[PDB]
Parts: sequence; C-alpha cells; structure tokens
Amino acid sequence: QFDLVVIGGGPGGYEAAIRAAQLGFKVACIEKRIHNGKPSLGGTCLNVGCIPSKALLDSSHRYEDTVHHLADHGITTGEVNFDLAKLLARKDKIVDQLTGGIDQLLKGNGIEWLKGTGKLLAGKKVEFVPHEGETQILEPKYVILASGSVPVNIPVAPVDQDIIVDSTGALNFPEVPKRLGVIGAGVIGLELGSVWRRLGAEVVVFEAMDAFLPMADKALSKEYQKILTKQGLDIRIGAKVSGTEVNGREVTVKYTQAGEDKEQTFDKLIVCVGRKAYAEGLLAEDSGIKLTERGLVEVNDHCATSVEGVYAIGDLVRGPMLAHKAMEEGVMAVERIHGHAAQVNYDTIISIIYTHPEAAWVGLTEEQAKEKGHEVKTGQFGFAVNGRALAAGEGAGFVKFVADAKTDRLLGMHVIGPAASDIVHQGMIALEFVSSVEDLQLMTFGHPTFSEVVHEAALAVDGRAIHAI
Amino acid sequence: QFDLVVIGGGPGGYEAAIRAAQLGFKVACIEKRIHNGKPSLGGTCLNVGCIPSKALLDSSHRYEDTVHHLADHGITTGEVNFDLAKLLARKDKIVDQLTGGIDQLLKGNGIEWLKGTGKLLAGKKVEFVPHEGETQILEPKYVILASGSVPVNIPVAPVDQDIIVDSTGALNFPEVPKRLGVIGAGVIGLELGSVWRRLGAEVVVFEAMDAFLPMADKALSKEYQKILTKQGLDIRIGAKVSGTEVNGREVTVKYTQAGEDKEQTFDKLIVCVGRKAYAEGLLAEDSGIKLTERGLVEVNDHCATSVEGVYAIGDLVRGPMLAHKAMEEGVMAVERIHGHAAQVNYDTIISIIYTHPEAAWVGLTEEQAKEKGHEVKTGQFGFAVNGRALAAGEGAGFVKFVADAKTDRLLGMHVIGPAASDIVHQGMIALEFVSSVEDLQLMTFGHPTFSEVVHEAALAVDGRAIHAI
Ligand SMILES: Cc1cc2nc3c(=O)[nH]c(=O)nc-3n(C[C@H](O)[C@H](O)[C@H](O)COP(=O)(O)OP(=O)(O)OC[C@H]3O[C@@H](n4cnc5c(N)ncnc54)[C@H](O)[C@@H]3O)c2cc1C
Ligand SMILES: Cc1cc2nc3c(=O)[nH]c(=O)nc-3n(C[C@H](O)[C@H](O)[C@H](O)COP(=O)(O)OP(=O)(O)OC[C@H]3O[C@@H](n4cnc5c(N)ncnc54)[C@H](O)[C@@H]3O)c2cc1C
Ligand SMILES: [Cl-]
Ligand SMILES: [Cl-]
Ligand SMILES: [Cl-]
Ligand SMILES: [Cl-]
Ligand SMILES: [Cl-]
Ligand SMILES: [Cl-]
Ligand SMILES: [Mg+2]
Ligand SMILES: [Mg+2]
Repeated sequence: QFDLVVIGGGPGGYEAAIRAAQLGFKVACIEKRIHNGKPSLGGTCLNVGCIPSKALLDSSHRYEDTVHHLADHGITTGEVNFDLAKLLARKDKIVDQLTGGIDQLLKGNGIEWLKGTGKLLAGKKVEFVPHEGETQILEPKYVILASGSVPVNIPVAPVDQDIIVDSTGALNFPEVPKRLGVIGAGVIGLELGSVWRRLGAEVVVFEAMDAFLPMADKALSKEYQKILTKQGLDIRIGAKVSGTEVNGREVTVKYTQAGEDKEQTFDKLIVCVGRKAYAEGLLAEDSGIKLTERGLVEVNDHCATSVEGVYAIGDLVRGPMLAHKAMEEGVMAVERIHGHAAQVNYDTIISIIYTHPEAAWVGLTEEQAKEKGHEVKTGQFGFAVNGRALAAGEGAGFVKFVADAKTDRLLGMHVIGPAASDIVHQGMIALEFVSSVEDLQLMTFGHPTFSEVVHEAALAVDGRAIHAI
Repeated sequence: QFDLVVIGGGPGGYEAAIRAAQLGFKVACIEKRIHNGKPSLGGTCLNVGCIPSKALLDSSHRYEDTVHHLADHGITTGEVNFDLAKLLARKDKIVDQLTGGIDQLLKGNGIEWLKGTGKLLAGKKVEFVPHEGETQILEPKYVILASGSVPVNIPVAPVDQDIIVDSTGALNFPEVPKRLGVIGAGVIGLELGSVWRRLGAEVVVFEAMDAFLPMADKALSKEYQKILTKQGLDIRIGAKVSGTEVNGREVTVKYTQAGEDKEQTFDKLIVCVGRKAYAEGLLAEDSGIKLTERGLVEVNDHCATSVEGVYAIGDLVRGPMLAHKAMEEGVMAVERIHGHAAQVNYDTIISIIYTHPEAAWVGLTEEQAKEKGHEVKTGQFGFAVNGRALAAGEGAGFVKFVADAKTDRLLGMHVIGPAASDIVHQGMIALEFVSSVEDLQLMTFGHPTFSEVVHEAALAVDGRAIHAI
C-alpha cells in the first residue's frame, strides 16, 4: 500500500521519492531503465547524460592539458598517449558506483523501487508492469510524473547508433573519429564536440539558428564563441542540415548556408539539437491530465497538474531542462503535497557549460532586464590580470553583473572563467537574498582567489574597481 | 603637495591610495622595497608572499598530477621531468608583470609613488628619504600606516638565506633539496613544504605547539592533518627546536618532543614560525602614537590610531595577517577619513590554505560558537559521493556548517576539497546576509557541481541530506 507513487527514477523522481519518505509517506518509485543488463536509477543525468559527459570532459581536459599546457611550467613528458577504452571504462565505473548509490539510498529510506513501467490511470490509480511478473494496479492518493526527456529527432539525419549517433552513442565511440560533425551548438553539442576535439577529432559544430546561445547574455556568448573557436572548435553558424548520405564508414552532410547548398563528409555524426519531453505510455486516455500543444504536461508554478494530487516535474514540464531544476521541482511537489508552500524560484536557476574554461550564468541577461522595464547598469572585470589566474595559467574570461540603476538591485551574473560553475553560486546566493550591488561591494573576498574578480566586477558596476585602468 | 600620505605599498597601502584617489584626494604612497635590483610596489603579498607561493604551488601540482594522476584516466607519458630554473622563471615573470601593473595603476589614478622610506614625525609630518634624491618633509592632512610584516626570527635557526632560509629563500632554491626540514606547521609551512615535496624532497615539518592548526575547526584540522600526512608531509606535533647545526652543506635540527631529545639532518631548512608587525623607521619618538604589548600600533575597530588623522592597517595591526584583511582595512580607513562610518566585519574574514586539496573556512568554529553561548548544531557532507568530484577524480574532503540550534542562524563554514577557496565565499556571503540554515536549504544549487555539497551539508544540519547513507 503506497501513499505516493513516483513514475520515473531520474533526478526529479528519486529526489521526490526520498523527500516523501523523509516526510512519512509510503513511497514507490517506478523506473524502467536497464543499463548494461542492470536495472538502474539516476535517469538521463546519471546514465547517459550529465555524469558521463562530465567524466569525459575531465579526462579529455587532462590529456589536452598534458600535451599543451606543461611547457610553460618547465615540465616535459616525452610521448603522451591515451587509451580510449580505459578512459571510457573509468566513466562507466563512475556511473555504476553512483547508480548503485541511489539504489542504496532508496532502500535505506524504505522506498520500494518497482522495476518496470508505470502508467497513470483514472482516479489516480497506477498501472505497474514489471520487467518480470504480474502487473499491479496501485491506488495511491498522490502521484508525481517524472518521465523526463529523450533527444529531438531530425528526420533527414536519422540515428543508427553507428555512423549517425545521438548523445548516448557520442559518449561511447570505440575509436576517436578523424572527422566529426555535430548538429546543434547548444550546451550538449559544445561539450561533446570539445571532448572529441581534445582527443584528436577534426570537429565541425553546426548551428541552424542565426544566433549562438540565444538564452545567454550577449556579451557572454560573443566572448565565449570567440574563446571556443580559438581552441579549435569550429562552430558553423547559419547552417541548416537538409540531408545526410551514409556511404560505408562515412557520412556526407548536406546543408544550406548563405542561400547555397553545401556538403561536408565526416566519419561520425552526432545529432544533438535539443531534447523533448518523454511521456510514451505515461498516461491512460482517461487520466484526466491536460496536455499542451508542444507535447508537455501542463502544470502551474508549483508543478501541480489539472488533476488534484498529481504533480509533474523535470524535463517533462516547462522550464530549463536541467538536472537541478528537476531535483528542486521534485522536492517542491512533495512539500506541496504535504501542505508546505514550497516554491522554486525560476529566476535563480543556474546554467553551466562544462567546457574549459567553463561558462555559467544566473538571473537576467542585460537584454532581459531591459525588456522587463529596468533602467540597467552593468559592470564586468576580467581574469586576465587576476593574480590567482596568472599563477594557475587561466587568465581568460570575466565576471559580468547586471543591475537596476534606480534601486541598485542585483539582477544577473554571467561568468566565463576558472571555477565558473562554483563562482556563479555566489551570485545565485546573492540573488536569493535580494542583494544590492552595494552589499557585494561591502564584503571581503579572499586574495589571491578567482572569486575576488566577483568583487571587482561589483565595484565596476559603479565604475570604481580598484585594479581597473 | 598631498592630502593623504600612505606609508607602505603593500595590499593595504596601495588599495588605500587608489580608493583615496577615487574620492578626490591628492595622494602619495611611500614604498621602499627594492626587489631584483629595481623599486617595486605590491609589498609582501606580490613580491615574496601570496603570488610567488601560488605560482610554485600550481607548477608543482601540475608536476605531481602528471606523474601520479594520469593513469586512472588512461593517459600515459614518457619520463616526466621539470627544469627548475624555468619553473622559477615563470614565477618571476608573473611577479614582474604584476608589480609593473600596480605601478601603472597608481599613475593612472594620479597617485605619486615616492620611492624610499617614510617616517611619521610629530604633528602628522612625514619624512620622505628617497633612494636617490633630496630628502623632503611632507605636511599631509591624513596619514595611513601600512608598513606590513616580516618573518618571525629565531636565534636558534638563523637565516643565512642559503642553507637556512625564510619564506623568501624557500621560493628560490636553485635545486630541489633531497631532505627538507620546515620549522612551523602554519599555512606558510604547509604550502612551502608541499611545493618541494611534490618536486621530490623528503619533507619533515616541525610544529612547536601540541595542536595542529588550533584556529581551525577541530574536525577540519583532524582530517586535514591525516590528508597531508598521507601525501608525505611528516608533520611532527609538539616538536620544539632547541638548536641547529650547520656542517658544510647539511644542517642538523636538534629538537625535543614527547620528553625525548632528538635530531635529524637535512640539506635545507625553512624557518616559517609566523610573521610579526614591521615598524622599523616608521615612527619618530615624538609621533604621538600609542602601543599595546608585543609590537603593534594600537587602533580601534575602524583602524584609527591615538593621533587624529592617522590610521594604521594590515599586518601592522591586530587581526588575521591576511592580504584581503589589509586591503579592506585600507578602504575602511580611507572611507572613515572621508566621513563615512565604514566597518570591517572580522567574523566574516576568510582563511585559505592553498595546498591540494585546498582548505578554507570562515566564521566560527564549533568550539568558538559554544564558547560564545550558542546551543550548537552542525552538519557535514563529503565530496567522496559527489558526482562532479568523482568525474574529476577529486572525491575527498567535506563541507561542514556550524549553526545555532535555537535560532537556526548560520555561524561558520569549514571546507576541505575541490574549489574550497571559491566555495567558502558562498558561506561568507550567507554570513554577511545573516542567513539561517533554512535559507541555504531552500536554494537551488547546480548539478553536477562541487557546490551542491554545500546544499547537502546545509540539509545535514537538520539530518535530512537527500544523498546521506
Ligand atoms: C548528454 C547530456 C548532458 C547533460 N548535461 C547536463 C548538465 O551538465 N547539467 C544539467 O543540469 N543537466 C544536464 N543534462 C540534462 C539532465 O540529464 C536532465 O535535465 C535531467 O536528467 C532531467 O531529470 P528528470 O528526472 O526530469 O528526467 P530523466 O533524467 O530523463 O529521468 C526520467 C526517467 O524516467 C524513466 N521513465 C520514463 N517513463 C517511464 C514510465 N512510464 N515508467 C517508468 N519509468 C519511466 C526513464 O527511463 C528515465 O530514466 C544533460 C543531458 C544530456 C542528454
Ligand atoms: C610566503 C607567504 C605566503 C603568503 N600567502 C598568503 C595567502 O595565500 N593569503 C593571504 O591572505 N596572505 C598571505 N600572506 C600574507 C600577506 O602577504 C600579507 O598579509 C599582506 O602582504 C599584508 O599586506 P600589508 O599591505 O599589510 O603589508 P605588506 O604586504 O608587508 O607591505 C608593506 C610594505 O611596506 C614597506 N615598508 C615598511 N616600512 C616602510 C617605511 N617606513 N617606508 C616605506 N615603506 C615601508 C615594506 O617594504 C613592504 O613592501 C603570505 C605571506 C608570505 C610570506
Ligand atoms: Cl541529447
Ligand atoms: Cl546513438
Ligand atoms: Cl543580453
Ligand atoms: Cl591555526
Ligand atoms: Cl572546533
Ligand atoms: Cl608594543
Ligand atoms: Mg538567412
Ligand atoms: Mg539590504
């Protein structure tokens, strides 16, 4: 007998299950994934997404760093080699450890992991079809839909798991492709392209839109594109793929650019133009759940669906398709079910791109602030002259703040540089506390540290950074 | 002619000068240092302190990582070697670039750098004795004393800057010593010891006191001692040096620990038992400035001396001997001179140790909180299970929070691990905003990041971390 049934065992689903167990609910988490013959919790994030991509980014970064960034330190290595199979096996081991860890967490919280598929029926009943055995009809009072996402498909570039792959296949190439095409220049394509480029592939990253990273602050995307291009990442803009032709162990990409039909041949092609909500087999025709024209489950600000007691979260519903967004939505849904007015602040959700250097941002871009009626003032300071960055040999990028000129209210923070993914949390925290730019100016930041650039950027908003020319 | 005269061109002094110039004052900064044959600003921090030590820590960390932490990633190399002269030259070039940078900042701000010594005479008069030129007596309205510090000297281990060196010589060894003795297990000794150990030295560190890092939280110092010892730093607690003996190119350290007289021989010995205020040639006998006990210029909370119009900042006065403390006291002194009730919060000053892994803390330790009357609750979470840390091969250490059990007020943060120097700024900001533990619990931290360990530790304070087994 379960009070709450969660359909989906990804970041959203398992976080919700754990929080519910902490609050006294009798919980079931239904998750169908079987990864290399083992049922596995963790969703996209752990099994074929965030974690594996971060592992390959770290290993490939170490390789590039060893070949190209040791000479200035007076360090020599002679030959430098990588064994791709060992590099990939390390990633697989990390994934195994982490998915085993979540399984242990559910067991420790007294949560039952139902291995199989779940479907929401009328009256909030849930059909559980196990991998092996008798189908069960559960009758919970509450249900959290957390079915996540899958890759967007491009009909003219069909994935075959061999020459043309999606992000899953891109994390598993058995050899480094000599020529690699990547369709999509969002966070996923930039990261996957960087991994293989560092390991020796000649990479072309296609972006069909006329703009690079459209949701990022324009100053950030402009500088970031410049930085990635400088590293050898060939980002091709205004290129719309119109067809593909697989001939043996090669694939030719036909694309339109500047009104002309062009072509380029690659050894492997990655299709990563985004992800879409996945809800196949999620809802019975009489579930009573309202859908949107774009394929999402409709919810309000608190993730509540049209059916009382049924919440929907993560990549399945509106908002940035990020792991932490799914996790906090899971917690919010459970707390709401339990009567607490929990709320995710969608204006303080962090975005990170794990390239090197990293890019990260939170809050409003300069354009968004202007669009929303703010009289805007901005300020930025670079890592180029930062003592810590020079010592580390990582003097590139900057910290930019967006603020209100009338109230001095901090509205957004945009960063490219060392420790960007952890530095952006400083801005996120300041935003949660409704910080003014002055609040940050009055604080003592450690010296020498990458973080003091944050302080200098705060001073620069009012044109008074100490170390500015 | 000058409104303000600052005696000392270290972080405290030049920071004060620039702020003063921004506020419209005509400023003179008197700095005597002659480094590598020419006059140079930046003080201890830039010339023989923070910056050069950070450069060597980074290069030595690269060497160690290349020898020992590439195999797990499937990366192999030929025989790894380092050219010590070139490694040191890199550090020297970074210091030269930075010192030149400060010089051009003073000129850009319309500040006159007087190259020579300064002395506060009666009636706020200041005697400038240039290195080359006529001596002049200036009559400013305000004076800031920022003469800084120098190492503590111990007649038992006299510095010849060859066999027995202080922190300055320790940053310039012409060859890696096979056996290195380090007197002092403070931040500086742990860092200098780590540099040379990484480069091949067999290192022993003597600490006179019965405790390791007594100002740190006990849980942090305990784990940190274990980590550093396992790396190869033989940290000898309660080891009091009674004498040194130099025999040719070797030095025997005689010392007492646990009741027994012992000795060991080394190729080099570093003396870094702390730093003391430096005020030689700073004050005329009739300057009118008050003193305390050991050797500090007495000042109130705003760095005001007993003489109206005269302030004293940085290592010259009470408080943590840190660059950022000097920097903030310099800005405070200048804003007080200008009429504003500026204030430095000494309970939010960050301490960082730049070993690998890094250690960092801010606020109250668990013992300090109890001493001040708080009913204390604590929470901690480790990087060992953090996905980002596993991906990076940095899975060690933890984040620990100290908080009041009755009011939920956050009191301190203590970190060992990846990005510690930057993660600790998150705690610093939360303390500046008078954060409760619940405030941090309700925030969305990015996933996967080292920073989400902060969130888990906040939740662990109330025994509800989602990922705690
Ligand atoms: C290559 C790549 C890299 C990424 N990198 C990052 C990053 O750096 N940072 C970041 O924040 N995000 C990243 N993401 C996105 C992140 O993985 C998702 O935002 C996150 O996994 C969404 O979590 P979720 O719980 O909503 O859905 P999912 O993680 O997709 O989990 C849903 C789970 O439910 C299961 N399921 C679906 N339907 C049913 C059913 N009817 N019955 C039983 N089980 C079902 C699925 O098997 C799936 O495992 C990345 C994604 C990819 C593909
Ligand atoms: C090896 C080492 C590593 C360190 N690492 C760190 C770290 O990681 N983080 C950190 O926060 N701190 C660190 N410190 C400490 C830091 O360098 C000091 O706290 C900081 O430099 C203090 O700045 P200041 O302006 O008070 O004095 P100083 O930096 O000492 O500057 C004072 C300057 O004034 C000059 N002077 C003195 N008397 C006169 C006079 N009468 N006339 C003219 N000039 C005069 C001196 O020559 C000196 O150049 C380190 C120190 C050392 C030795
Ligand atoms: Cl994808
Ligand atoms: Cl695939
Ligand atoms: Cl913008
Ligand atoms: Cl201490
Ligand atoms: Cl303690
Ligand atoms: Cl005294
Ligand atoms: Mg066009
Ligand atoms: Mg306020």
